[PDB]
Amino acid sequence: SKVVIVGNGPGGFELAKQLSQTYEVTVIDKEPVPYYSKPMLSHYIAGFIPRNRLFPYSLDWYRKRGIEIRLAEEAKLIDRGRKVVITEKGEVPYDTLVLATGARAREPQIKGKEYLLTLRTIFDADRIKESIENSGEAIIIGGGFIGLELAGNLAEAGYHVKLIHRGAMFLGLDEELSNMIKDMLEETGVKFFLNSELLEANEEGVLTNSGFIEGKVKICAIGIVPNVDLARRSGIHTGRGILIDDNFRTSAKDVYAIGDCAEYSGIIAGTAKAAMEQARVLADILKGEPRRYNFKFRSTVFKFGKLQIAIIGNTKGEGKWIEDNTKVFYIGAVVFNDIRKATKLE
Ligand SMILES: Cc1cc2nc3c(=O)[nH]c(=O)nc-3n(C[C@H](O)[C@H](O)[C@H](O)COP(=O)(O)OP(=O)(O)OC[C@H]3O[C@@H](n4cnc5c(N)ncnc54)[C@H](O)[C@@H]3O)c2cc1C
Repeated sequence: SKVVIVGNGPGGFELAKQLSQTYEVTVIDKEPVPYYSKPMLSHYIAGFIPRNRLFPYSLDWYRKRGIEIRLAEEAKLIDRGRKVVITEKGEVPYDTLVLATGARAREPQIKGKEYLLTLRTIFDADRIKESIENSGEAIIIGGGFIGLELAGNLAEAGYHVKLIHRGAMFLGLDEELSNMIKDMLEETGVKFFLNSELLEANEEGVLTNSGFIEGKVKICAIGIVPNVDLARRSGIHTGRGILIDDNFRTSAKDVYAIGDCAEYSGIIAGTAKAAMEQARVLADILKGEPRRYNFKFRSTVFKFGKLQIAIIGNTKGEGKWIEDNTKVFYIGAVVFNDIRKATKLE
């Protein structure tokens, strides 16, 4: 059976590894480079690792695994009729198609948006790296993991970092925890502008409700937009993401979707860890081992400079400190710099 996978992010890459010893697997990705770790891109940008350390396996490793890897190749249409994927280089037949098309950075729509950078690919990381090497500074607009990772790693490398954020909540956490994360990153050298909204950007900085912040390098990190256009124009139903059932099946026979592009009951997980877990569960399902991925539960650890933080389950309840570095909810936990305690609470 030919399994074709569009996308070689952590979703598609993990799926391919899990299926290649069993099926005839082809991966199609429009980027000209093999799989690289996105969670490590801030580390690269800040100068802590060489660009090559982002690449865990060479092209020969896809070879050794029996995975046909088609790079610098964009899928234009899915011919469900035939059943083939049409790229610009040609046509790729499938018995099973999995869409792992991921997401793009939400683009800013303000006056002066042409001065704002986003971060999604290694190529964005390269441009951001060269811009902060030219300037010695960055302004970050946002405050999910990408913005805080970036700001934390940049400050730790000794760049001037300014972070502009609406409201005062970070990572969807309560205001106490959000303030603690802020304080810890401040001590590291991050200058925060909370309760602050962008009105416009120009060459030399950004205007907010509460003033003008100087910086020629601005990076916007305000969210993602799932890539659903390939599906949409192939007659596959989409909402915010490609609409899947609890077995990752789309509205189209023989077409599945996983990762940042896939939406199940209003949820897109939005992490590499989730994307890889979905790939594993889908691999089990395709191999006739029924499995029920828990779409609700998230558990992930982020590293913002030296600060490691585990966020586990439901943190939307009322929380209580029971030990050093650990706030639990009564169903969830947040753990600062303690992987051991994070594992046992999960
Ligand atoms: C800076 C940064 C830091 C991050 N840090 C963390 C972290 O610390 N922890 C964490 O869990 N997650 C982190 N993430 C998120 C994680 O990287 C994403 O959740 C993950 O990348 C999603 O994986 P994916 O396989 O679904 O999609 P993607 O990584 O978006 O890959 C989709 C692939 O599909 C390809 N593609 C799309 N359409 C087509 C087409 N039509 N034809 C051919 N190819 C196509 C694209 O080129 C792309 O390679 C971070 C992300 C960024 C950007």
